[PDB]
Amino acid sequence: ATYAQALQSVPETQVSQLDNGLRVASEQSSQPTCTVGVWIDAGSRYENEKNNGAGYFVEHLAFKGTKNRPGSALEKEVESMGAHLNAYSTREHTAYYIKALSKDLPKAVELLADIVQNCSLEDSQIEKERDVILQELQENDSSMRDVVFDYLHATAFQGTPLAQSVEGPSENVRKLSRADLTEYVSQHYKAPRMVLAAAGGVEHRQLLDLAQKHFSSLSGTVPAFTPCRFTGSEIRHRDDALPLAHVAIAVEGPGWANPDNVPLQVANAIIGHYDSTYGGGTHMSSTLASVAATRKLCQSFQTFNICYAETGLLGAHFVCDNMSIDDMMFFLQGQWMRLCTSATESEVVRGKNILRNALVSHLDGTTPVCEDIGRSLLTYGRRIPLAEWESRIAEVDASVVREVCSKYFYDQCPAVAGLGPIEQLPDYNRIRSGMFWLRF
Amino acid sequence: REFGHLTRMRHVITYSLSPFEQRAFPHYFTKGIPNVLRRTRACILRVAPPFVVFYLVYTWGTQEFEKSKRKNPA
Repeated sequence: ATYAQALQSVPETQVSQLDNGLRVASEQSSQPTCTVGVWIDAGSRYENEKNNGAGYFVEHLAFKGTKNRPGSALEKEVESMGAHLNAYSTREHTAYYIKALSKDLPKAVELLADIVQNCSLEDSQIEKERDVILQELQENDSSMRDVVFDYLHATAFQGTPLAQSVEGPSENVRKLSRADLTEYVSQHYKAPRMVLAAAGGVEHRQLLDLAQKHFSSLSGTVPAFTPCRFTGSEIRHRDDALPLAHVAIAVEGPGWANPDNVPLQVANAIIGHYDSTYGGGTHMSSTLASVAATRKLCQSFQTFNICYAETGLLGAHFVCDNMSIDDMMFFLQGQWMRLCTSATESEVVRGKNILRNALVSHLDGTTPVCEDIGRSLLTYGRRIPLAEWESRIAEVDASVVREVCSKYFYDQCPAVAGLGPIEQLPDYNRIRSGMFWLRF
Repeated sequence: REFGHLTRMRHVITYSLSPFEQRAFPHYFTKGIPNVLRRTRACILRVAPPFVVFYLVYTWGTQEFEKSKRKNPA
């Protein structure tokens, strides 16, 4: 088993398609557990200004009682057989997955059929949930990471649905009524926009039979989004009482398509990640992280690759004190243009290995495998096998990384979002000047 | 006196936009002219009166000089 043989030995993801348009897919294994869930193409990207937050609201209400299962009775099932019911709604995806035993798949799918089709939307339950969402919004206000990322989205995609947050404004939260929720679920939770993923010890034919027996009476056989526009801007929520200063700087990246994602991830793998409670410290190959550990510039930093259907954000997010924002902006831009102008071969090899490890280790356990299945059948349109990922990483070299970074980084207007004691944060002109090198 | 500890300031959000995505002469004449006229009107009544007095005394002094050298008859 020389790695490549191990990659070939990974079982494939069989994909089917119901008459209603449900893309039933499954990956068979030998584990005695399973994770089955539907991924829907709803989210804030498909939400208008007045509807903003309806997806989060309906996701909240989904588990709190159905039509056939009144209230906690549904929950009474999930705990009775040891299942873990969970959900998450991204800006472009929504999902409700139920961890269960391999022998509980016939029931679990049934529960899923109840959650997405025969929902309740009880008015009194809506009233109880409204204040809960308000308090959750207040809790997220203290989340200086999520707040900064929402600031980045708003200041990068201003004037487009992508700028909208997942939870939506509090005004919409209090305004939203049952009619809007049922209209939203009837318009977005359509069969062609749903994929019933199931990883673990589930046989694909059994999954197909269950889906045909439960998800049959869905929609027959329309929000298709609008191409959003990137607008290099900046938001400075100067608040000196905050202890640290979260900064996020991004550029218009690629989408789920546009294979340039694979080299680009490698570049991010070169920059890497670091925080105070790390290991080697002033020895890690990342020059950014090594310098940060040497001079203690920050408490954290990361490189994200948020990519949507047609566009996406590529950049970094660092958490540091008030007296070191300028230095880390300098070093981060220096690393970006070092990769842009002369990426070398050894760093590219290290990035390839890091990306290989990320993809391989991320896809362990039934939950990440099922999530990958559901997300890939929506974004890529196909569950990309790990062998294809290996080949695509292998094709990446120094010249490819330099070219792709030049395409996406060099002389590009970034979007900046700072929160906290960000007085040191250089003005947007200085950042944009850092986005190009005079020597080169 | 360096950026980072100039002062303390809270609850202020400022939005900007890249210079490469917005016009460098936005309504330079549509709104430039009314703004210039308002600025002129604000300070004209306090700027002009000294200089008009200066002009008046300039003409008076020069003409009084020229008249004083007129042969005078006497």
